[PDB]
Amino acid sequence: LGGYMLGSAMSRPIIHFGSDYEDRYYRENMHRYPNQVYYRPMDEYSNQNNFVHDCVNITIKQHTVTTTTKGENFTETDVKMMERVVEQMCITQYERESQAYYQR
Repeated sequence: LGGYMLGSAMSRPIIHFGSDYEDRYYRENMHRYPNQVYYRPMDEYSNQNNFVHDCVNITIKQHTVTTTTKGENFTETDVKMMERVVEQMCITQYERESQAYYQR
């Protein structure tokens, strides 16, 4: 996992899991969860959600791998929480640079 750059940061979004505890558990700890995503400048092929799929996957996985070796045992919930958040971040990132392709 090289040959990629990291965009600006965006405000760690509070996707609701349907239970205030999951919301707050994340929230107080939201400093731990990622606030940026791996992307490219406009890429070469642009997509609604398939971009998000891989943009998320790589960013999610880059937590999941490292965290294991930084002595932080992350379970399905420490990933699935993050997943919704990284999905947002990749949506936001796509929409944030692709918007300005129509303003050049």
